[PDB]
Amino acid sequence: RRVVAHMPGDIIIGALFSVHHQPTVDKVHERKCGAVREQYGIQRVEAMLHTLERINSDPTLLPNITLGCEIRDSCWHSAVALEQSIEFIRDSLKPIVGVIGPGSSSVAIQVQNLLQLFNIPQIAYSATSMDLSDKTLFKYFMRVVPSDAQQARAMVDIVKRYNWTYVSAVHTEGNYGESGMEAFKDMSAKEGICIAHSYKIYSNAGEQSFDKLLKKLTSHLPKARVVACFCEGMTVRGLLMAMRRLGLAGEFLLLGSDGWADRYDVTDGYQREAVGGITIKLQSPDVKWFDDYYLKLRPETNLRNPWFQEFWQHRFQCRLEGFPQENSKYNKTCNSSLTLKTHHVQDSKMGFVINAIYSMAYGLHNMQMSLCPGYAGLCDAMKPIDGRKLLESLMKTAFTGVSGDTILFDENGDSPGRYEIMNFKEMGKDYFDYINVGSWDNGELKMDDDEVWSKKSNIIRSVCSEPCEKGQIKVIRKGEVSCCWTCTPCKENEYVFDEYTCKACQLGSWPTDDLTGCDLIPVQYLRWGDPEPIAAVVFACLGLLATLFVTVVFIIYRDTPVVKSSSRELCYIILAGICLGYLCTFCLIAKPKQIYCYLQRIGIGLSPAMSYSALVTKTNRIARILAGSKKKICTKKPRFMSACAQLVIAFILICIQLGIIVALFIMEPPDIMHDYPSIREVYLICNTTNLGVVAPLGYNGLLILACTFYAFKTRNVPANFNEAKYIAFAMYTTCIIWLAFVPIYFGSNYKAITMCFSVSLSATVLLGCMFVPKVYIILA
Amino acid sequence: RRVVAHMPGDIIIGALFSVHHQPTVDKVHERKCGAVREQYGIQRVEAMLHTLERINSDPTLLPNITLGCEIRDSCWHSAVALEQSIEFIRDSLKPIVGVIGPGSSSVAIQVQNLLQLFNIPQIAYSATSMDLSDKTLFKYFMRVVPSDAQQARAMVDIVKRYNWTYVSAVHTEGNYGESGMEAFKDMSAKEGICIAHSYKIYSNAGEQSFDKLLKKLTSHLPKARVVACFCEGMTVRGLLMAMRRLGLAGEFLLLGSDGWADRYDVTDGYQREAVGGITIKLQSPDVKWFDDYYLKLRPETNLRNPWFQEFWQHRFQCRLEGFPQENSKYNKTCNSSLTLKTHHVQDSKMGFVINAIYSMAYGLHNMQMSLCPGYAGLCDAMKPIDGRKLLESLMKTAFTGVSGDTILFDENGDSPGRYEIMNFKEMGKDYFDYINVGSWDNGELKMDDDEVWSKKSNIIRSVCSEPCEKGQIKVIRKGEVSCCWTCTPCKENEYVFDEYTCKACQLGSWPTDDLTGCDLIPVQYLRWGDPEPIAAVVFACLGLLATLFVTVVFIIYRDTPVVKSSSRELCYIILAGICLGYLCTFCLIAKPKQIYCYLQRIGIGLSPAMSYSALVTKTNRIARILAGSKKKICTKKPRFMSACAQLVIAFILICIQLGIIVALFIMEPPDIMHDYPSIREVYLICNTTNLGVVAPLGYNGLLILACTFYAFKTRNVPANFNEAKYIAFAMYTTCIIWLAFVPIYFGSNYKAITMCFSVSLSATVLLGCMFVPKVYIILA
Ligand SMILES: C[C@@H](NC(=O)c1ccc(C#Cc2cccc(F)c2)cn1)C(C)(C)O
Ligand SMILES: C[C@@H](NC(=O)c1ccc(C#Cc2cccc(F)c2)cn1)C(C)(C)O
Ligand SMILES: *[C@@H]1O[C@H](CO)[C@@H](O)[C@H](O)[C@H]1NC(C)=O
Ligand SMILES: *[C@@H]1O[C@H](CO)[C@@H](O)[C@H](O)[C@H]1NC(C)=O
Ligand SMILES: N[C@@H](Cn1oc(=O)[nH]c1=O)C(=O)O
Ligand SMILES: N[C@@H](Cn1oc(=O)[nH]c1=O)C(=O)O
Repeated sequence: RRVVAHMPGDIIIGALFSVHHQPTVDKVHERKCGAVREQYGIQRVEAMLHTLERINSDPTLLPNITLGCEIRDSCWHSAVALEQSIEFIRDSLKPIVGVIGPGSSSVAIQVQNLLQLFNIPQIAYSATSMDLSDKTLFKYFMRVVPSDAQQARAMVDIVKRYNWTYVSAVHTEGNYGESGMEAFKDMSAKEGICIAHSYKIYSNAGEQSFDKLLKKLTSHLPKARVVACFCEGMTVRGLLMAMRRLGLAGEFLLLGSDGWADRYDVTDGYQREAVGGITIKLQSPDVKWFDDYYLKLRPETNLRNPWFQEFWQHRFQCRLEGFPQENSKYNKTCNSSLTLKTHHVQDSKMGFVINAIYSMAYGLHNMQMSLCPGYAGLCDAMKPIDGRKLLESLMKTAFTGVSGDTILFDENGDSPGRYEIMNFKEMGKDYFDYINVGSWDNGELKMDDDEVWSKKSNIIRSVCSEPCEKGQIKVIRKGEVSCCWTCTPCKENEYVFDEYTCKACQLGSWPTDDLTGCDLIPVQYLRWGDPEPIAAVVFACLGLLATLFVTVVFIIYRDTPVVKSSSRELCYIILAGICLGYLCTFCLIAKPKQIYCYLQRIGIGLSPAMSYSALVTKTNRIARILAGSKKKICTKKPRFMSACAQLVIAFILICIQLGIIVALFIMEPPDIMHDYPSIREVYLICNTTNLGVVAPLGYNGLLILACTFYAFKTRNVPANFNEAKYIAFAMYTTCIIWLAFVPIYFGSNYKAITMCFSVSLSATVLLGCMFVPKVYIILA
Repeated sequence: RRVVAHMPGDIIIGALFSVHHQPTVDKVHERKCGAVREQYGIQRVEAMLHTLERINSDPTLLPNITLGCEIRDSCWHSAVALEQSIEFIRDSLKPIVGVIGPGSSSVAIQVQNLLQLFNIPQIAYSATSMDLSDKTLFKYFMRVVPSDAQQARAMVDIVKRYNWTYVSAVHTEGNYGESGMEAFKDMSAKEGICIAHSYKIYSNAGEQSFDKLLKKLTSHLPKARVVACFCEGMTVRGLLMAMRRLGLAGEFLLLGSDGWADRYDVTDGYQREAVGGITIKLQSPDVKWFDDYYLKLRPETNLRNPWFQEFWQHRFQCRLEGFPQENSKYNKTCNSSLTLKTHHVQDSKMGFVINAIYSMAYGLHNMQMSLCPGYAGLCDAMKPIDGRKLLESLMKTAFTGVSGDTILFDENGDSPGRYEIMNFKEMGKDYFDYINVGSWDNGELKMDDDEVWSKKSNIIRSVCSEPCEKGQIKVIRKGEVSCCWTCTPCKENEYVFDEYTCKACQLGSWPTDDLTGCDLIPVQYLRWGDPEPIAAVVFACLGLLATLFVTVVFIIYRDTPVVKSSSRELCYIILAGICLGYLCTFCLIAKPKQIYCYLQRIGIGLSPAMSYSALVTKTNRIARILAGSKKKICTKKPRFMSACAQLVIAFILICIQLGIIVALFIMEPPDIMHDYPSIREVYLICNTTNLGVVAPLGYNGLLILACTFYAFKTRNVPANFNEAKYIAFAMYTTCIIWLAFVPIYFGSNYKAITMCFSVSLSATVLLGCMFVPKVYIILA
């Protein structure tokens, strides 16, 4: 059988403290537990044994009745604790009216499942998992500490404050670890946090298991540099030992939990691997009277604690010769100068144990007051202490704890509590310590980012991918966790609306500077100004000046003998054609509008006919004068009427041209098209079809052929300075110029400027080859 | 307080059967159980009570000693079962040497946690969770059924066989449901399957909880029509009741598990909502000798079963007034005419219970034979039966079960087993039943897809997205479950490398049909055929005919005064230049090849330059001999240069042209560029560049300018048939022929046909306007 601590009293209160370490992986079946514990063992045992004495001494609490205890060792194991609980309830098969629950959540659950069948309230001081908050399954369970829902919140707040996204999760196999990690995973995946992989491991696992776990952790080392540990102290210690073994000294950031807290026994010897790690600790002020009592304990006088001799020998490596527990393993003896003061560290969860004991005592006191207000002691209506009544009294009892605050239980049996954020840092040389760097209280996460990471240099944030949101590059997530993405540029034609997809502008638009919204690229027109249009306007102006000068000379030299052979009316039509051609370019080089491109077409059509048809009829006559004279045998042939015939021949040729232009205008009406050659640029012009520029042009070319043919007939006939010869050069040059612009026209969409220049050149060639004699011959 | 079945014996075997239903959500704390169960209760109790008597009667098994029992009710609850186990082990604090474990996995775990402390082996018949396979925590636990890993595999196989990807998961709160659903999730999400959402719910949850669960399930109804239920019978029944209540009668296909199997008590009354459900059932042949004992049981004679009278009154709604149990609740009495034969259904797992009891008996037999081979009975070395020895003997025992096969335990305490796939179908009008449609045995899923869905119009597949392998249209996953994707068509330019990306080919290439891969664009070279090149070569042939005709006429009249005006050798290299220019056409329009690639270049370089050189060297003399004649003061220097030096002064600068063209040539070898004008088409051309084409052209232009200047010097001069004027006009028109094609060349693609036309035009205009006149009347 196992040894237990005893204390006589009227009412007996059970206890389950992990005096010894958890059984090793190979000694589980034998249910033998390992070395003695100081913080979790002897300290808590002494704390209870002294708190009971304090309660007994106090008259204002539980008067006239003394409180006893039966403290048993759980060895931090479910199997051992269940055995001890069976020993507790053996009498029910002095009764145990209540127990101070074990530290572990899984162990607490196992013990509660047995205790609830006998109506024995259980108060825990460190059991934290959310699973114990279910009063349907755990009616007789209370704790003086909050659930680990708040702890998971605090951890999520920590990971979100430092912009850690691609973290890794490790938790101890059990109930505390499982519940904690589930809650953390939920609240982390909710906001924006992603887990590379979740790993689980027993505390008492071998070296090989921890090595494999750390290899798996390092499999994501370059990216996931922060590990979320909902792990016990032994799990963290095993991780540190693995880090030491395989040569990791600070490329992980361990985010601890309540299990780690500020325990010095999890980092002793392996400090350098755990430096920089952040842990969450339940806030509990150090108890002073407990220290005053504890630091004066000696093995010689302290008999009521059965494990104290073993602990004394284990702490100061020595053998106590005078007592049965010699443990001759240790070499040296224990001199009478060893004190517990040296290297004394009180456990963090010391206030909670005293608070739990006080809560049980106050519950009993309240129930005793409520049952028999008159009698001072154990009234007859209590001797069979009813578990249900005690539970009901405990669920509503309130008192002032050792810390100074008021302790009360909510509907779920929990108690209010706040957390302290501690960062493991190196103070000096070969001197590490836990430093308080923040707190968490009902949602607010106060922190001190100056103490943690002295320099802005903060542990490379656990990010699965660098921010791809810079410019045109777009985010594409693969068939993996939706926190890292491939960063790809989508073509500049497109713009990014969603971070994960981009679309292009329809036909005539472009993305803005920010690549959020098309900008409808500006339309380019012919634009008065620009070198080539200015040259066109200059040429048009000079041409118009020449035309008006020639017209002036003609309307001054009306009926001069020299100008009598040519048809005066027909020459008027010639000048009209030339002037209209010169006006056509002025109309054409401009902003396209309905009004402008209504009459640019009639210009380009009518002018080269209104001149060239009249030239045809003029040359025809001047040939008929000579061609008819070749025979000179007998010709009563006034077939063609001097001018009468010539003018109507004109007014029919020009009118058929006008008819064809009007038809081509009617069937194809002019609109202001916004033709899009490329996605880059947008132009606007009036709709021209192939027909609209090939039919009138073809007809004009036919007139060119007619004039040239007739000019070749007449060639070098003696005339007034041989004007027919001038017509010869006129038509030769006109045909050459017409043939010259074919490539540039049917090559570049430079339709407008080439058309303008062609019309101007054709006009100036006539205005030159003709009238040149008329300007200086008559000048003579 | 709770009743117990008894049977006297030397060795007592415990049992835990769920005789009554699970305590209701209100009465959990009072641990008062529900109504009686037939399949899971009385039938199993009677099975044990009869199989023990069969074993006792058998002389070849457990000889000379009797086997007793102590059957207790667990009410399918962990709290009640723990109390009953405490009652079991109270004697250890006649001992119970071992128990036949409870049906539920969680309940089995709770019972085992207590039993392993007292070395009491536990054999389960329906516990299936994987958690019980861990011998570290459950050393004294064995099962005659396989773990639920195989069950999860079977379910994954079922969902894989029917294209189901986007399913929803439900599991019962507990250990069986949790382990099953975790295993299923792992092996489903691993391979190809998707889960819309995983839901958990307690079996004894209220109507409201089931309503909320079904609302959440319907929230994904259009896409996820298959529900994977790793749920108990009561959970499935609750789901069916919810479906009936909110009028959901065929939307879902429930995929059951061992909990459902082919139980008629989970679908009775609510058949119409469960039709078309597929369930997995552990194969176990019906035990024939059990029926012949069970069907003859009557309440009057069966006194050894404490629950039999209550069950009799519950099954046939009647009050057995005669007996202590009357339960007035049932109005009518029962005549002595009701038999268990009517509506008799033996449960699926009757074979497993009998096999477990036989396993325990055979274990005891083997251990007895090993301990004392000589004595037949309870030898003195066996009075304190050791649990460890019994466990060791049980872990290696093998025997023949009721079915006929051999029952043995592996290292983990499990047993081999095969699964049977059952389908809930409507056979006839007002008739439903389970139909065996498949099996699963060590990864082999033999199904019959004809009995289920007797057509091709099966259940709408639980798929989130239709197969989007439609040509290009890639898949884009939107952060949620891979399963659900949008469809974007990817650009013609590019093709699909994988399902999730589309990349473009090289600078010159096209994706093949159905965008599968990539191909090479055929090179469409400038064919010897085609519309334009045939005209070009016709023109070249006519030009060459002109050259040979002119050369012939020159050879006919060599020393005639009408020809002997200038150096006849100059008007030999003129024709040489013309011929070479015409040959440039033939050496240009062809397949771009190494040889032709320099031939064309040397042609275009030398020929026009060398022709115009000789024209220059003729015209300077013909101008200067009369330029000096204009003044003629003395000018008695007939030589100057003149004489036959003309040929030398032409040839030196022709060699200069050859030198410069060789200079351009040495930089660029006659290779072929694969010019890419657009993404769609690929062309090939010679290695000519801007620098390699603009220098010889520029030099030739300089010669053109020089010759034009000299032609302007001469123009109209009286000589033999007036050569100068015609050649001057020829050069004038040539100057602008050289300029017409410039825009459509330097920046174009058809720069071969343009060259072909330009050289021919320049050749005809230079020949037809230089020699033609001289040879027009060459006859005279
Ligand atoms: C560019 C194109 N040219 C023309 O489409 C065109 C149209 C009209 C004229 C003219 C004229 C003219 C002539 C004399 C007097 C006058 F007022 C006007 C020239 N070219 C082609 C034929 C390819 O060269
Ligand atoms: C098409 C192109 N023209 C030429 O690159 C080119 C090169 C050579 C000639 C010639 C010639 C010729 C002239 C007389 C006799 C003879 F044998 C050959 C014309 N154009 C550009 C510059 C755009 O005008
Ligand atoms: C974390 O949050 C954002 C991430 O860019 C940034 O504004 C902030 O400075 C980061 N760092 C800290 C210490 O908050
Ligand atoms: C989907 O099911 C069909 C038959 O129901 C069959 O082609 C195969 O099992 C599945 N399809 C594929 C592509 O595997
Ligand atoms: N809340 C923790 C308590 N605790 O865990 C440890 O590892 N030490 C310790 O005190 C748990 O539920 O286990
Ligand atoms: N397979 C279940 C057992 N079981 O659940 C039911 O609903 N019926 C039944 O036999 C388990 O492993 O706990």
